[PDB]
Parts: sequence; C-alpha cells; structure tokens
Amino acid sequence: SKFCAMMDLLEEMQHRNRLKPNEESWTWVMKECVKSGQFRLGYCIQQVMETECKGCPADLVKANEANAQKAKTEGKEHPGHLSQQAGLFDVKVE
Amino acid sequence: VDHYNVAQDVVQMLTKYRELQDIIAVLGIDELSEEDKLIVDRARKLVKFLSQPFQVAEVFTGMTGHYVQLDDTIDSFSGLLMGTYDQVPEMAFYMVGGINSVLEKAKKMAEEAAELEKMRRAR
Amino acid sequence: STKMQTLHKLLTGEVSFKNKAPVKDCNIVHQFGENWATELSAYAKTLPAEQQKIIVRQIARVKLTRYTVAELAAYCGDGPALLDETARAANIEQGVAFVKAKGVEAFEKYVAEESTNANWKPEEAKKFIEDVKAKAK
Amino acid sequence: QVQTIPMIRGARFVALFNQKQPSYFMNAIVSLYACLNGYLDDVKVQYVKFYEYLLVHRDLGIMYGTAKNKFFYMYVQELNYLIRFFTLNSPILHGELEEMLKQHTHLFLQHYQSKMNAIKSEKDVKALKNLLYSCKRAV
Amino acid sequence: SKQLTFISAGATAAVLQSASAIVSKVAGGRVQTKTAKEAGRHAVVVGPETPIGVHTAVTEVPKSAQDPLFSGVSTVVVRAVLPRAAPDSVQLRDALDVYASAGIDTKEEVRSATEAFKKSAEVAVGKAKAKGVKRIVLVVKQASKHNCINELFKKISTETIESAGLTTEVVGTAAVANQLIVNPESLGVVLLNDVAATEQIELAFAGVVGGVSRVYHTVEGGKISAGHSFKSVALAVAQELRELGLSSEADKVEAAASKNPRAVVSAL
Amino acid sequence: RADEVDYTNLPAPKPQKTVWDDNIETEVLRKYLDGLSQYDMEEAKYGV
Amino acid sequence: ISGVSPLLYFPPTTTSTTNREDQINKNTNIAIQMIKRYKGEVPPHYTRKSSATIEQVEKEIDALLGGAEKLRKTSTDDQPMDKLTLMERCLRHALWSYHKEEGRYDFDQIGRWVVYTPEDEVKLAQLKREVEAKEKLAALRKRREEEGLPGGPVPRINWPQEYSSFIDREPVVAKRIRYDTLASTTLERDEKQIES
Amino acid sequence: EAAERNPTGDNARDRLLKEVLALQARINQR
Repeated sequence: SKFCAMMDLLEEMQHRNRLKPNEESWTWVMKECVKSGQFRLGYCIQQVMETECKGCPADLVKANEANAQKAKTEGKEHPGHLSQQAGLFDVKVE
Repeated sequence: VDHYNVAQDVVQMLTKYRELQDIIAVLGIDELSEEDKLIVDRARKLVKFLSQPFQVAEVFTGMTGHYVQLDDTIDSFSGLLMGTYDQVPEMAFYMVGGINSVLEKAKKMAEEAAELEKMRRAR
Repeated sequence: STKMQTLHKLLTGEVSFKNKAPVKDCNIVHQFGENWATELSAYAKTLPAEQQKIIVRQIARVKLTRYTVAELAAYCGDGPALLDETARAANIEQGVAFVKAKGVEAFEKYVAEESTNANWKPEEAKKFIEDVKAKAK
Repeated sequence: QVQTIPMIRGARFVALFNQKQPSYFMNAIVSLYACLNGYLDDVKVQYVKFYEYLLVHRDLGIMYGTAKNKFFYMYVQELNYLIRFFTLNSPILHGELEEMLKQHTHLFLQHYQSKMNAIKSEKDVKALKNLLYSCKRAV
Repeated sequence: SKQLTFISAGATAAVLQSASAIVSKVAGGRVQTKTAKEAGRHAVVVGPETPIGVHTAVTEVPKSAQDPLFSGVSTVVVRAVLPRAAPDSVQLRDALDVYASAGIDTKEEVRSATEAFKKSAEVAVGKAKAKGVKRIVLVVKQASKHNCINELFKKISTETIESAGLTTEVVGTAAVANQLIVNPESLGVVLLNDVAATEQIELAFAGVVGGVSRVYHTVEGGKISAGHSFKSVALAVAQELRELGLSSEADKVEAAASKNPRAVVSAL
Repeated sequence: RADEVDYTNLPAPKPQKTVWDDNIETEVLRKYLDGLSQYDMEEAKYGV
Repeated sequence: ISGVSPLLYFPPTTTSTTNREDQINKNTNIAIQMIKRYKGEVPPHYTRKSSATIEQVEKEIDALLGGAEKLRKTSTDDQPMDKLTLMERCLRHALWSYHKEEGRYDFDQIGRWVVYTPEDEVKLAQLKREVEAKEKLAALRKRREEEGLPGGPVPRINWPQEYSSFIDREPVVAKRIRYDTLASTTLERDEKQIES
Repeated sequence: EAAERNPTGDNARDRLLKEVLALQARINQR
C-alpha cells in the first residue's frame, strides 16, 4: 500500500525526528487517495489538511467526491459481505 | 474441534462435580439446586462411563473386552453431556464399552428386573 | 523393470491410481513420462503375443482418451479412425470463424495464447495458423 | 457482591486480553478504547469475545442499515496509520469513533445479547458454546 | 405406401439430406419418407438432441459394425430419459431439482419421474437378464446441483433392480466414462441417470465403438432408431428398413456404411 | 537401491473457488453465483 | 497441465446471433410459470362494496385530521395516547400499508406510520435495500448495454493460470464453455408482465 | 398459525434408546 507507506514516513518525521509535515507533504497523501480510489481515506485527509494546513486543494476534494459517487452508483460504497445480514447462529465465526 | 469441545466440557463437568461433592459434604445433597443435581447425575455417569473392559483381562475377569473407536467415544460422551441419556440407569455405564453397550446392558437390566417383579409380585 | 510392469498393470486395469483417478493419457504422461508409449511398446516385445496385442489395444484406447467426452461425442460419430481429421477440420473451421469475426492480428495473438496454454509446439501453431489463413482465401 | 465501575471495566479487560493469534494494531486499540469508555458495561463477560469479533470482522451498522460515518469503519485497514499518527482522542478521529461504537453497542444489545439471553434448549445451549469457543480462538 | 418418420433434433441439414438421399436411393420409392417431430414406430431421429416422446435410450455394440479396436466387447448402455416438454418450458430434469429449492410442490413431477425411472429400470434389468449379468452399474452425476434427481433415481432404480434380484453398483460420471472408453469389457449393463453429461457419454460411447445406432423406447411402446453422424444414421436407416421387412436393402446399407462412412450414399 | 517413486500416486488437482467482482449485480446474484462456485469446485474434485 | 493438448480452445460462440429480446422473453415465460406454480392460483375475484380512489381516501383522511390539529396535543411515547392520535395512527398505517403493497415505496413515511415492531423494522430494512439494489442493477445493466459489454456476469479469472494449474484440459475446457455461454446471455425478465 | 398451516447408524441408537426405555416404562406399570 502506498498510503500506508507514506503515512508511516510522516509518523517517523513527526514523532521520532520531530519535524512537522508541511502542506506539500499532505498534498501527496491526498493525491494518492484520489489516484488509488480510496475515497473514505480521502475524506479524513481532507479534514486533516483543513485542520492543520491552510485548507485542502479544491481539485483533489472534487475528484475524491467524484470517486465516491461512482462507487455509490456502482454499489461499491462498502464491501459486499458486510451488508449480508446474519443471526446469532448463522455468523460463521472462523 | 468437536473432540476438543467435548474433552473440555467433560473436564469442566468433572471439576464442577468435585466442587459439588464438597458442598454435599456440608450442606447436604438436598441443598443442591435443580441444575446442580443434574450436573451431579451426569458427572457420576461420566465417571462410571470412563471405565473400560480390556480384552487382555478376558481370561481373569471373564467379561469380554471392548475396543472403542474414537468416533464412538466423542459421540458417546457428547450425547451424555447434552442430556440425551438422562433416563438410562447409572450402573449401565460401569465397565461397558461404547454407547451401544450401554443400551444392550440396559435391555439386559430392564428385562432382568422384569422377572424379579413377576417373582416379587407373586410368591 | 518396475515402471513397465506398473504401466502394464495400470493399462490392463489391474492396479488403479492412489485416488482411483481415471486412467487418461494426460495422467499417464504426467507420471511415467512424455514418451511412455515408445518405451512401453519396446518393453511389450519381450512378452507373449497375447500380452503384446493387449498392450497395443490399450495404448490405442488411451490415445482416443486424449479428447474430452464432448469432443468424442461431436467428432467421433463416424468412427475413431476418422476422429482426428474431423476434429482438425472442426478446429480449423472455428479458426476461420474467429478470423472473419475479429480480424487477423488479434487472431494471431489468440493463437499464440491458445498454443501457449495448449502445450503446442511453435511449429504446430505456425502450421495451424497458416492453414486457417489459407483456408480463408 | 458490590460491582463498581472499576470492577466492571477490569473484568472486561481481563476477558479481552485472552488471545490466540496476534491482533492487528487497529483492532486491538479500538477494542481497548471501547472497553475503557464503558461501551461494554452492558455486555456480559462471557459474550465479550463475540462482541469483539463482530466489532472487528463484521459491521452491524452496515448490516442493519444505520450507518452515518464517512471514513471510520473497521474494514478500512488503512486507518491503522491514521490512528497511529493522530491518537484516537483527536478532533479528527474521535467524533466518528464514538458514533460507530455507540451504534455497534446498541445493535449488539438489541439483537444478539437479547437472543443469547433467551436460550434454554439444550441443543441451542450447545450451539452457543461452540460459537463462543470459535470467537475466543479468533479475535 | 409405407412411411418412415424422420425426426430432426439438433442435426445439421447435411446429415438430414444424406439420410433422405440414402433412403430414396435404396428403398426405390416403395416406402415414402415423411418428416415430423414425434413418432412411436418406423421412426429415425437424427441429431444429438433427445426427441420428444422417448423414455429409454438403450444402445449396444452390434457384432457386424464392431471396430477392430473394440472387437469382442459386449456392454449395454441404457440412458433413462424423462418426458420432454417444449423447449421454452422448464424440463422435468431441472424442475424436479429447482422447485424443491424454491419450495414449490413437486408431487406430480416426482410421480412422472418415478414412472420414467421404473420403465427405464425394467428395460435395464431385462437386458441384464437376457445377457446373464448379475450386477448392473448405475451412473449418477455427483454434482451438488443434482442432489435430488439423482437421489430419486438411485432410490427407484435400486428398488426395482433389487426386487428383480440383481445387484446395483452406483458410480459417478467421470470414472465410468473413462472406464467405458478405456476398459469397457468390465461393464456388462450400465444405466445412466437423465443428465446432459450422461447424454454426451452415451454419444461418445456410441461413436468411439465405430459408429452405431441408438434404440429409443417410447411411451406408446416400440423402438425407434437414432443417429448423429453419417455412419450412425446409415446404420439406423438400415435397421429401420430391416424392421419394415427389407433384408437385402438393409445389408447393402450396412456394407456401404462399413466401407465408406462419410459418403455412403455415393458408395452404394 | 531403495524406493524410487510410487507411480500409482497422483497429486490431487488443487481446486480454486471462483471469485466474482463485488458489484451490485453480484449482490443481487450472490446466492446464484455461490451455487455456481460450489458446482465448479465439485466438478474439479470429481473431474467432470 | 502436463501432456500436450489435442486441440486449441476457441470462443464457443456457436450461436453467433442470440437476440437479447428472445432470452429475456424465455426468462419471463419461465418466471411466470414458476410463479404460477409457487403461488398456485390467482386469488378469487373480489367485488368492491364501495367505489373510491386511493387519492380520494388520502385526501379525505387529510381533511379529517386537519380540523383537529388545534385540539391534537403531543405527548411522551410512554404516555397514554389520545383519540386523535389513535385515529391518525390507524388511518396512516392502513394507507401506507396499502401504498407499500401497491409499489409507492416512500420509506420516509412507511418507517413512521408502519414500524411498531423490531420485526417490522427488520422487514423494512430488508425491503429498503432490495429496492435500491434492483434500481442500481437496472441502471448498471442499461449503461452496460449502451457501452456494449456482455449482459451476463463475467468472473474474475485468468485462464492462462487455470490451464497451467489443472492437469487435464477437460474440466478447464468445460469451465470455459459454461462461463462463456453465461456471458452471452441476458438474465432479465419482462417486469410489465410480472407486475401484471 | 402460519407455521401450523405449512406442515442410518444413528437410527439404531434411537431405536435401542427408545426400546430400552420402553421396557422401563412397562415394568413400572405392571
């Protein structure tokens, strides 16, 4: 995962080398979320940039929303198996 | 998984049986609740059911031995734990092999006692 | 010696595989080798006439077993000796239909993929692709 | 037997510590936070493992059509590195974390624990035990 | 005057045209050749697909047309055929298994299937008794989908056969097919449950042997010939002409089929 | 000169359950697709 | 896959022309046949005692409940209800049950005037997903048809890997035939007849 | 109400268990 690799690098920069990430650092994270299609992660990064940085790039936010809608139209908003209902004695615990 | 579950259940029931044996030694058998009484009865059957006749001892002890397959062992003990065999007499499990032996020995006990009644009723 | 004896028993049906799997040509090639037929034929010559005839008959039947049931039903209707030519003609006809359907370059790529997954030789694939192209015109 | 708040949470924590295989960081920390904040107070001790399994693997909010969060779902395994950077008690991840925990607890108490408390049949009792054993061995 | 009924079930026009030419040239016009979709007697069915009105699908290894590879083999493959409805309608072999899953009542369908299996079993045991074999081999596809039709097939076939006094050995589709193609002398009588795979196996055996004509027993009572290739159809026509009471013509067709399989019409 | 190989041993064909893309068409057809996967595995194990 | 195959594999499109309309028509006929067998018979015809339209009934209910708005007083859920509240609940429950049966799946009001049991909420939730699921599938299948992709589902498979894995081609060839045949069919029915 | 409207080795054990207990009831009777 590129997102996991980048987030770990930021953690090293922040919590161990004591260097604050800049706006450019978070833009790369947001770009990867848009490129990968992980729209739910993009939401969190958008809030992160707004809270810490001076907002989020508008294009990335709009692109992230576009990805979410296409998933919504295509029915991919959530993993399939999670919506399948199960009972007390029908949950196949593994 | 079934084998492990049955083994743990037997161990748990035996441990509870020891604890109940301590209470009846002070409070009394009548002081046990309904669940405790059932646990005691099942545990006693398990203790009696763990004894097996070895084929090596046929000459000395006379009784024919038994070789209990693992599949039978799990089913036989699993059924007893649930409570399916709650009507079989306790002594039918003593020195018998497999669930089928428990049943045939029950026939031979029920039919044996049938003659005793016709005798004691009469005479 | 043991390999030939085991192969003879297996073809005769005396001894089956460990899992009772069907005795097909493909499985035999997997275990004994690619050229099991040649070595078995040479070995059979050291056996009486009756065993030699059985070996030849079993080998021929195993070769017929190299096709699927559906292919045998569709193509082997008019005898086994004519099965190979009928299957080849049917296979060639399918190639012509594909060529007329989705061009040639894609067909060339498809033939390459099918030959790769068909365990075919490059010469056979080139011979096949040339024949279908010639048949088209 | 007086059971104060520390006693209840302590008992749940001991139940949660029972593990067989290593647990992913996000799953472990989320469960600990939920227990620490009292979300497992109504959950019986013997059902803690089943509650944890549903929280980690399954998702009752998506199941019973009552989802409101945007990103904080336990199926998003990439949140592990956001929970490790901002801390669960962050303005960014704290709001959604509480919502899903509350929904998960409410659904579990409404649907699963209620049925588990109404089992008397011997066959059902055996089935419930098998389920608990499986849950204890898998998260 | 007399009539031969040609049924077409998934057969290419070339085979039908060849059959028409063969009968016209051999018969000489004494017996007309009409085309239809169902018949009970004096009928030849061309094509792999099963026609409408046939309950048994027996096939043997005729001595005259034995291929040199399969010389001396003697095994009878009987396929049980359930009643066939219109192509659009759901077939019984599929309805009997899907309606149970859907919960729909399956009483009439079970009764119809039971009658078909009983008739097929009676034919199979009769062949086994005539040949003298003591045990027959039932063939059932072991797919989870066909978990109901096969179960009824086994329940009824074994019941009838055991009532007759012979033994039954149940087997799947792949193992029997490989055995029948590789070592067929170890099977005397093999019954096949009604499935598409079994139909393909029956066709494969009928073709590998060298090309033969399959016999279909219909509800009305009788035998109709069935072919799928040039040689098989020619043999089917030869048998049909023999049934009508033509020996010399039947022999000529059989000889032509043996010599020139794909061009019998020109050969004779 | 010890044992060489058991020629009558065949490695069983390791089946693989077909996986369908997670789309709405899959959710609507979840049961039907699962049945096809089970049938495919049964065919692979038995052979046909 | 040890052992050279006898022949290559080709797309089994023997039925090059298979109109989508015919397949959907056959699916509809089979669906109708099964529904008739499952349901059995269309229920006996019933003659209305009075003539009135659903819209007229709804308007009458609105008029009846509108005059008592000032008198109507809200109260806690656990407190006893009033005559106006009971009448409104009964009327709205009947109206929305009829609407949901008809097909006007307005869940916002159904969840309010029909949900009184956890089983009721379960059924509504199951229904709500099903309707949305069908709508998305219909839209996706229409867009897919416009693009030109095969109507039927296609599994995520790499047959070059499958060929190498399996030893014998027969199961692999059979599998390819089934999926290719499946991908060349349209699994749809005529919902006008079904609704009728 | 709707529910009412709608509707071998182990067999040997059930047979024996039932029959075993059959005589146990009979002896009590007479």
